[PDB]
Amino acid sequence: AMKKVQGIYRAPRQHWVGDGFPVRSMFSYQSHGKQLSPFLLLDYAGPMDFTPTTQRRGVGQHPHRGFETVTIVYHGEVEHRDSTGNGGIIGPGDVQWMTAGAGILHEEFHSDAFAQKGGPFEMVQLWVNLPAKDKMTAPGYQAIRREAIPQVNLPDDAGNLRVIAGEYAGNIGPAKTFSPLNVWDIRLTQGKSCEFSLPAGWNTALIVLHGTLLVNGDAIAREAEMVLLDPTGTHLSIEANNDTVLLLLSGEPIDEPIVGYGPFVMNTQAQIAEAIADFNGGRF
Ligand SMILES: [Mg+2]
Repeated sequence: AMKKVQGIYRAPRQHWVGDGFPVRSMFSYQSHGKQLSPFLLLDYAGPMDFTPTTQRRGVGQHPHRGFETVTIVYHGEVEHRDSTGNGGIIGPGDVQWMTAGAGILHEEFHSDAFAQKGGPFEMVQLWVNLPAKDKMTAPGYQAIRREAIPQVNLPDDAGNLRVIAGEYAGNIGPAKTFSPLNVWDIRLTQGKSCEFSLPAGWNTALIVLHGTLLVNGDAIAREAEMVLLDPTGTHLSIEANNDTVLLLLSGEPIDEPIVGYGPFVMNTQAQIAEAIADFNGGRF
């Protein structure tokens, strides 16, 4: 039962989010919500080399409600601060899994050490929706160190797979999840292939960061391109026509309505108009 390729998408125009994040936006819920549940958004920042500066490049403080933001750093360093009294820097290999939930107020920027030295900068920020019963859950954070994320070798010297969230071959990703899903960081060596089995009905997407991937023997994906698969199927194949770096996102759909606006993604317009009212008063 092959997870058919249902769509493949060319690389978007890169655009600036603040002054620290040059992102190519892979998908957004308003057109991909039903298709990609539980995932809501994926920004691919960089790769871009920054020079030394005294500036603090990044994004200003802004609210979030009703979902989770995941930062996956490949190069560079980002400090995050949230109103839950929390903070910290996330570096190469590190992951942060922030639950905004009932409401959070965060800014993210280049760490002071990265500002001083500069260098290559590359990361992925992913939005993960919450079940309706947890939309007003308490905001929290998980700082996950590179050393805490499994790194399995694929068979036949095909490359690596890092389980950020979910499970693969008995390795449970360190990221806690309200909903069944996988977030996999895959490195694949040229001329090697691997097959995967995934749950039936799980919405699945592949995103190539580097290299040239052959998907299901049918679709060729390249840098900053997205593969959207048939959820009904159960298995999957990838071959790297070039040394590839990709993300595999899968997950059990959340069969609940999505009503979102900007930084608020809720279930009802009344909850959206409610969030816009809570933020303009100062509840956040
Ligand atoms: Mg944010």
